[PDB]
This record gives sequence, C-alpha cells and structure tokens, in this order.
Amino acid sequence: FPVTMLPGDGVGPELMHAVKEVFKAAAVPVEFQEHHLSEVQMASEEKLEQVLSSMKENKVAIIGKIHLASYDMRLRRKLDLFANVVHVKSLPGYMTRHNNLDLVIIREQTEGEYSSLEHESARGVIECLKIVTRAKSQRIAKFAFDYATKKGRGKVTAVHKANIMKLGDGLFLQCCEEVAELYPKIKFETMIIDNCCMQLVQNPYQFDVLVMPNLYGNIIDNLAAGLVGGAGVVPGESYSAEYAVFETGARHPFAQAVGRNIANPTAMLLSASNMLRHLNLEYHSSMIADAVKKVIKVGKVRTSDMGGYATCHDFTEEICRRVKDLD
Amino acid sequence: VQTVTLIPGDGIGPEISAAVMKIFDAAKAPIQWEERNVTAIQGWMIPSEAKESMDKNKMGLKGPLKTPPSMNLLLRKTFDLYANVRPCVSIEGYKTPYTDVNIVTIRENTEGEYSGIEHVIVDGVVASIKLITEGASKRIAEFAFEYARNNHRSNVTAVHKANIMRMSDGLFLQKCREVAESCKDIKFNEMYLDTVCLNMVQDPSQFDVLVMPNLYGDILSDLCAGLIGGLGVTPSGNIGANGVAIFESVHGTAPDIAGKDMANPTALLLSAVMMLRHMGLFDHAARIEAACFATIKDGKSLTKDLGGNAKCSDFTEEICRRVKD
Ligand SMILES: Nc1ncnc2c1ncn2[C@@H]1O[C@H](COP(=O)(O)OP(=O)(O)O)[C@@H](O)[C@H]1O
Ligand SMILES: [Mg+2]
Repeated sequence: FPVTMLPGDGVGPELMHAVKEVFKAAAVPVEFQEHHLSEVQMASEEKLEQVLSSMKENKVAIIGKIHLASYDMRLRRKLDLFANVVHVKSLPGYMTRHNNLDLVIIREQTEGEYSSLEHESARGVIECLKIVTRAKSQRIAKFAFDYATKKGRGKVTAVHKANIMKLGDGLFLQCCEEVAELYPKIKFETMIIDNCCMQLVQNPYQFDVLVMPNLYGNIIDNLAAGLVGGAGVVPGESYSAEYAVFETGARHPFAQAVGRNIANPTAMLLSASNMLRHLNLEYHSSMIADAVKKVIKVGKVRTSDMGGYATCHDFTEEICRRVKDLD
Repeated sequence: VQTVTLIPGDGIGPEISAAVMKIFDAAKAPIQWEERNVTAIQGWMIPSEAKESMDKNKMGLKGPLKTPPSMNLLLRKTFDLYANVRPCVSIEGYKTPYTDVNIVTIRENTEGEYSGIEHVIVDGVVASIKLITEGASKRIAEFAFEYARNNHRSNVTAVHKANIMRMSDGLFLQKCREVAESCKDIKFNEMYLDTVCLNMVQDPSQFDVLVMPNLYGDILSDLCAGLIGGLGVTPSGNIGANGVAIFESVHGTAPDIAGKDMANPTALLLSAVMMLRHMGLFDHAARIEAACFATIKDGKSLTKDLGGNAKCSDFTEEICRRVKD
C-alpha cells in the first residue's frame, strides 16, 4: 500500500517520524513516499505536479501543515480537496472542561476569503473579495449530508452570517436548505457564526455535524479542538472525489517546539489510524488507535499539553511498546 | 443632574429598562431619562426626536430591539459608532467552567466584511467585499490603547489573519504596530484569530485587551461571553463621534417571557454601569455594580435564566435594598 507523505512545516517532520515509528512497530503494510511542498521557492508549480502525479497513483496522503494563492490553497485546488472533516472527540482519560464530546466539523476549503483576491482601491483602502459559488456550496452540503447519512448521525447544522452578507452567505445557506430537503431523515438546523461560537462554549453537546464555508471552518476547527484538548490531539482529513489526505484538525506549525522534542503526536497518530481505516486495514487502524487511547487513559506517560512531563519521543515509544504488545 | 437618552426597546426591554431606572433612583444617581423610540421612518433614518435627543445628551441606554434595514446599522452610521467595547468578566458566584476571566474586546465597528457591499459576478458566483482602511484601523487601535491606559490594563493584543488575508489584515496590523510604537507603556502583541479561539477555550486568563476588525470582533466577543454565562450578563457600549456613546444589551428581545416578570436585567444594568463610568459618576457606578454582584453571589434570588426562579421584580428589589448601604 503506497501512501504519499508531505512532512510539512514546523513540527510536521517530527510528527511524521512518530507515525513512521508506530507503523513499523505495528507492522503496517504501508510504504510512505516522501515529497516536499512546504516552503519551496519557481519550483512551486513543479513540486505541485509531482504530488498530483503520485496522488493519481496512491490516491491517499498524510501531510503536515503547508506554509497567486497560498501553497495550501493551490494544493487543495490541484487535488480538488473541497471537503475537510475534523472529528472533535474527547479522549477518555484526558480530562477537560467538556468531556464526552463527539462533533464533526465540515468546512469548504477552496473559496471564501482564502482566495488571495485583494487590491489597493486607493491610498490606504484595501479591498478583499470573499467568493461563494453555487457549485461549491452545493457540493460541500451534499458531502456533509452523505457523511451524516453514512456514519449514522442525526443533525447537520449550517453556520453562516447571511444576516450581513445576504447575497454571498445567503447563497451558501440556500444551497444547504436545498440539499437538506433530499435528506429528510436528517435534522437540519441553521445558526449564525456569532451565536454558534458562544453555543459551542456553553453547551457544545447541542451539535452533531456542522457544515460551513472556509473562514468559519478555520475558527470552529480551532475552537472545537480546544474543547477536547487542543491541537495536539485532534485529527483531520480532506477529501476529493478520488483522493483522501489526512492531517491535523487545528492546523498549526508550532515553530516554538521544533527541535525540543515537545510536540504531542496524538493528533497525527489518530489521523494515521483513520488513514488506515480508509485503506481497509481495519485491524491495524483499530490497534494503533486503541493503543494511543490507552496510553493516555492510563496516565503514566503524557506530554506537556496533557499535564505530563514526557518528551515526544518518550510518548511515542510508549505507544510502540503497547502496539508490539498486541501482535 | 444629567439627562440620558433611553430606548426601552421590545419584549423584555421595557421591563429591564424600568428595572435599571428603579436601581438608579434607589442609588440616588443624578440621572434623568428621556424615553425615545427608534423604529425607522423613510423620506431610511431614525426619528428626528431620537437624533435630537442623542445629539444633546450624548449618553444613550438601549435595550434589545426587534429585527425586521437594521436599526443598529442605522444607529451606527447616524453617530459614527466606530468602537464596540465588550468587557467579559467572570461573575463571582455564578459558576461556569471558567474562572477569573477578565478580557476586554475592542471591535472595529464600521468596516471589514460589514461593508454592505456584495456583487453577483456571474450567475451562481458571489463576491462579498471586505474593506480595511488606514484611518479606521488607526482609530480603533488608538481607542484600544487609550482604553488600556485608562483602565489599568497592561496588554493589548491585535487579533488578525494577515497570513490568509495578507493585504487587508496586513494593513490593520501595520496601523496597530504604529500606534503601539507610540504607546510604550502598554505591552503589545499580535496573534492569529484561529489561534486565539484555540487558546481562549483552554486558558482564557492569558488575554487582556484585544483589538480586531469588525467580523473577528463580532464573533470573538460572543465566544468570550460563553465563558462567563452568556449574553444575559454581558454589557456592551459603542463609542462614536461628537462625544456620543450608546450602551446596550446584546441579548434578544426574549418574547417568550415578555411581561411575565421573569427577565434578567443584569446586562443592561452592567452596560448602564459602563455608561455611568463614562460620565464621571464613578461612585454610583461602583455602588450599583457592587450591589449587583453581591445579589448574585448571595444566590437566594436569581432569575430563571441563571438557575433560580425569582421574578424580575424580586431580583430588582434585592439590589435596591442592597445599594442603600
Ligand atoms: N503537535 C502539537 N502538540 C502539542 N501542542 C500543539 C501541537 N501543535 C500545536 N500545538 C499547540 O497549538 C499552538 C499552535 O499555535 P502556534 O504553532 O503558536 O502557531 P500560530 O502562529 O498559528 O499561533 C501551540 O502554541 C501549541 O500550544
Ligand atoms: Mg455579535
């Protein structure tokens, strides 16, 4: 099973190191092929093609954060990764102010304010264009409802600011309201991003699946991730019609911690476990995920973000010995 | 003795306005009220007696309004309300999962994605226009640094997404950076919006004053209100031109309980406290604010929404006898 790997920015390379080590100890029949897109210089469109080419062959990737539009938006258009899914789920032993929480955040990832459409309209007055199209709003709405259909979920909530951006956000809501009628066995609710963010802090349990355009997904991804423990533990994945690339849920380089063996690889490991599920290696997927989850519940070895003193390497090997203790 | 423009509003508005009136009188506050109605007429604008009142008194207290052109966008243009101040403070003795929260959000109120400017480019393709200007940015940043200097705050954080929106948010950042160089007594730092949201929910005590453009401010102020109990206990003031400022509740009209003596008037009251401090009446503000917090710490008479079942009258009455010290 070949898998495209992009180590990415900041502590990205360190996290792939932990995935690579845990995979070896679990005898994961997976062979990573490494490519580099983050922080390149004219070598831009070349490196993007090597990814698309290996993606046509492997159809599945695992990537760190990736530091004309940005390299991230370009990759996501080049691969058509319109849909991004973040599983916001409590880890049983890792206690926060909101335990037993299980949300899905679905964000559109190819338009909105991430388009880099800005220009100086006069000395000191900058204009910036947020883009909403019918085609992409429809597609992310069908994805969310097919997701909640497949995974046995009850409610899908569309988050927006159509009371202010009546045309653009309005058209996002409209496509959501249209699609919702095709899925009558799924509850459909709408909510203004303002309130939704307050709601998620007071009582996030009222939600199930959320779907939203780009910028609101970047906010809610991070807010909700912080509910269940923060960027060290929360995973993510991005889909095309034929591709699936797995990543962290609240994407951050963590420049501070590079070289200090400090970063928590839980998010990247859990993500790698979902990647294995996507590859029909269910036995390996549930083993790695169960080992990650048990080392945290037990409480002996834990990184700084989770109240402990352990290094990233200490925590990683505790996982490896536990997985080897299963084969 | 001074006059304040009072806009009771809709639903619980009258009840909570009257509750604030009774508390002010009990506290012997030197405040008289000019009641006014701002439901819009067209020639769209607010009624002449509303504007004339506000232009003369400068201070206005405004309850929840019904949503139909929004009367709050109208008020904002009519008085150039450019600075939205929203202090977010843990209520001693109203338990949430968060404690010792003390954050002030300074939100640019004129610009950003709130321009009102959108186009249908071709069928099925909309562009919405975010607008960031040099003057609005410098103005809001000068406001956040004056607020920090006048209220013992030590740190101003500028919240932005200049990595995604390089030119507009970048300009906002640059004007914050300039003003910060001009105010060496306030420690200044920069932080991405998503990163703030990621940390605010984990450790809210790392934040002091935060200044940001319109859309970010509208969202993060309400997130932060979740940390301390919701919109029913959160005050809000808007500062504008010609010394005009309007202090307001930001909760809904709550029609499900209008007129049933059940409403929570803490928000409008805490806003009326901001107002009192804005007018120089520091002693009445502190007594009224002290009387309010003490009623809540005591617990024996909270309104339904904060886990009790006292009427709005009983809650209002305990504050009145307390503020007579
Ligand atoms: N792999 C990780 N392990 C533990 N904590 C992390 C990890 N990644 C991110 N974080 C937390 O999330 C924050 C990410 O924000 P940061 O990397 O400083 O970038 P930004 O400049 O986007 O704010 C870090 O400060 C850290 O506390
Ligand atoms: Mg708001």
